[PDB]
Amino acid sequence: AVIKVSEETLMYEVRATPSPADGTYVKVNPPRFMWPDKFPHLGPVLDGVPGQVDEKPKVVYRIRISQDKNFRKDVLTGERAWAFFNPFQCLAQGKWYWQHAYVTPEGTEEWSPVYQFYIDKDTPEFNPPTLEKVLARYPSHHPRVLLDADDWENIIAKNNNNPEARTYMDKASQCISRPLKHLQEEIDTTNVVTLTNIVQRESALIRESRKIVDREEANVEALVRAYLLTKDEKYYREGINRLSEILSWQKSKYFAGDFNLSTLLSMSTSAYDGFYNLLSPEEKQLLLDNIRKIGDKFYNEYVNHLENRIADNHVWQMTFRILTMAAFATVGEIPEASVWTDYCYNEWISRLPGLHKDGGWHNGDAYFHVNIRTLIEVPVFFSRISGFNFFADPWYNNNALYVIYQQPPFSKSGGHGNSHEGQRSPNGGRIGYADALARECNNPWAAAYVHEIMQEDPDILSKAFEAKPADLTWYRCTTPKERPAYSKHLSELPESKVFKQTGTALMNTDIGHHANNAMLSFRSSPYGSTSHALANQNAFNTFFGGKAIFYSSGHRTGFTDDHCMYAYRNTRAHNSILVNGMGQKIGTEGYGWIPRYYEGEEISYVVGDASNAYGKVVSPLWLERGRLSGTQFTPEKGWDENKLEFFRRHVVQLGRSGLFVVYDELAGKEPVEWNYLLHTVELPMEVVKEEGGLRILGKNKADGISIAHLYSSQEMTYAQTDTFFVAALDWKKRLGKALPNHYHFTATTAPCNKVFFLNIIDVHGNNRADAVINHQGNHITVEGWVIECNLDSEGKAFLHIENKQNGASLDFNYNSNKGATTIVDQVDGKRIEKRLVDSLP
Ligand SMILES: O=C(O)C1=C[C@H](O)[C@@H](OS(=O)(=O)O)[C@H](O[C@H]2[C@H](O)[C@@H](NS(=O)(=O)O)[C@@H](O)O[C@@H]2COS(=O)(=O)O)O1
Ligand SMILES: [Ca+2]
Ligand SMILES: [Ca+2]
Repeated sequence: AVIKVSEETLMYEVRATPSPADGTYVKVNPPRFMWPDKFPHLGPVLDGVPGQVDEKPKVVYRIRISQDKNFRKDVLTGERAWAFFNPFQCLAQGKWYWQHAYVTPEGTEEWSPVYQFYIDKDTPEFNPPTLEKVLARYPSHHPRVLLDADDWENIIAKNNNNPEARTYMDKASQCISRPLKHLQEEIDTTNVVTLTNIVQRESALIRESRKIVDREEANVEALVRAYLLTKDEKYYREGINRLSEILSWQKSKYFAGDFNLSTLLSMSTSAYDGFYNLLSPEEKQLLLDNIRKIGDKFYNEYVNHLENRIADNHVWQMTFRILTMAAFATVGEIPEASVWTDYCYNEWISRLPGLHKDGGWHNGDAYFHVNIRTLIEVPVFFSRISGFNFFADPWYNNNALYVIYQQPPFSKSGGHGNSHEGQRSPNGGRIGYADALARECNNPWAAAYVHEIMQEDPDILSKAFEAKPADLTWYRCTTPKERPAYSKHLSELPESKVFKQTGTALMNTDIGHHANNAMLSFRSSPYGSTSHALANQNAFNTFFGGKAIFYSSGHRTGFTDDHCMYAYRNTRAHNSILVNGMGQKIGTEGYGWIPRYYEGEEISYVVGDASNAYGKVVSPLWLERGRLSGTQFTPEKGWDENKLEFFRRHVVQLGRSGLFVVYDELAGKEPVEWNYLLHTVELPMEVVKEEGGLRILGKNKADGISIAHLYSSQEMTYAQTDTFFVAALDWKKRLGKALPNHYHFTATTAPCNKVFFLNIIDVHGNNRADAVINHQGNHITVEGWVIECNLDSEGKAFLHIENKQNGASLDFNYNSNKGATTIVDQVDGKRIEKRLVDSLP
């Protein structure tokens, strides 16, 4: 029942294995074929500072696919400049064989081993049309990307009475005859020049230049759309005026980072497609010169790189969509765009949207939003030009649940990924996204999220959020789809949701009534702590009424700076466990996973395994970032030789009571001191001895309470502090100072090879008084729950929880259950029994 994983990593920064995997049943027909590059390529390690980069040869691959193992009969073949292939047909049922080849510059083939896969009668079909079909019917007229010329007059008429459309003309009109100065006059470099660390200095230059570029992009895009909605050429004249000035900034020493360059490509695409029929020969050459130059630069960066990165952030967020639209804007007009369209259309189909197929966002709460326009605009565009529904990808309906559970109405987000602490309430961008999912997928839960939130806040779409990567106003101006009618209520959702592949879980007592909702989030993820993800495997957070109590601490001050590495990403910042003060490895190697779980009604359950997440940092990507950034991955900073053999954290939701039980199994290869952590981010914790353990009271500045009743198989000492491991200096801001302190509780055990912790957490607000924990009859009772467990370092772990009155129970043991967890639950008046065993992700 208990699976042990012995892998150095579960996910790879750079693809190491073929998909579909050897001997597997594919999850979709046709399969999406992908394989590692002949010359595996990590590429630049940072936006501002590339680091050591290898050559990336142009290459040719081949593929053959057949139910005939000797590849003689009915063989599908392909040749590509990149390591992915789409058959564009549904394959027959049964067993299949395939292999891919690298073709040397001399014409020699290096064939892979022959791999096998199976197609079932049950295998889902998701078969978008060939690019040849799409281009055959693609019109040569402009506009054809921002909208279609045939639909132009209708879109104008429909928006004459759309108050959302008025904002473009208002914003654009402010620009007219209002000169834009040159970059060097608009930019603020007064902070940049004070910085001596090159990663920080270059990062700040990126930030300062993007401030100006992004401000002006909003102007240029408003000018293009104002022209499309009115046909008043004053918007064309100023649009060309303003864009010409921005383009002239190209070669400035201040014009830094790839988003700025992609922004030039994007605006050039909008002005070219939108103003096409008005362009003078010089204006057209200007726009086309820049499309060619910048599109070629990004294609050359992506190819033999993007497709095999675990995820390439700036590309997935904005930059891929931007090449896609530039390619479809100019296909048939410039030769280069044939290659770009081929690449982008196939790469989307190959592996997008998303990384985790359960719908979770790998990079967490904040960065999800930076993908919103990409997640919607690309498949909307592909769908209308192809006549095929790209939203039939099951990821979208799965992602709808992530949107709701990860940040319920008017609620603090669950606490994952860089900048998680700033996500306090669903913003207009998130609402615009759920709105699109509701329309494109006819998803009643997404519809409920939008309807119930707009009921309380009618103006939410117009509130504050970063427009550049997330604003869907233009989508709303141009879609012929209406919002579906409100049907399901959020209150009809399951109390808990587990994302097994993402490695996260959300538990709620009242998700459909946010102000009364006691909530716990959990992470133990195969993605580890690379990219924007944190080193928080087996970490939980708690919330009441949509405000956090026990919560991951620290501030997002950068991407690789000392505060981030030592006090924010670092395991010491989170509600998890340290080993002799040492934390989880930075990178994909610091992974966790969720071996078993149960989403129920009277009881819910999730387990995280972080047994392999600790030790020395070995990720070549993060070792290079560390070298460049001045990071020290040393025992003094929190990383040392691994001592951890086993770490499972069992998390039990006690129905809708607001009570959660957290039970830990820990084993080390030698006696160690175990450090049990809790943090709060508004007010200090209050600690007192309680029976044979500790009571840790957390509270926020509002109604929120979370009380940990913590027991261990060993004697514990404790301490609290207000200080971060290193100051949260906001170095990115002019005269930036230290950001506000948080609060850090640590219980430390006597040295031992094995330890168990029981933590009964009481999460509530003004809805009820604290729960009373009774220590009677050599077990523990609370509100009709009886809780028994092993708190004996020399005994076998077990956890037995039962509410006789509600008919719920959970039994984890290594004796009669043989490592399994058995559940009894009541769902709609029916007794439900489950036996849970481990499964890999
Ligand atoms: O949009 C982002 O993903 C992002 C915005 C910023 O460029 C940067 O954040 S920061 O202000 O804290 O520096 C950060 O960019 C990363 C990016 O995510 C990385 N992509 S990855 O290789 O897939 O992980 C990579 O490009 O490095 C960037 C930072 O470069 S730096 O600014 O020179 O330090 O996140
Ligand atoms: Ca992201
Ligand atoms: Ca995270």
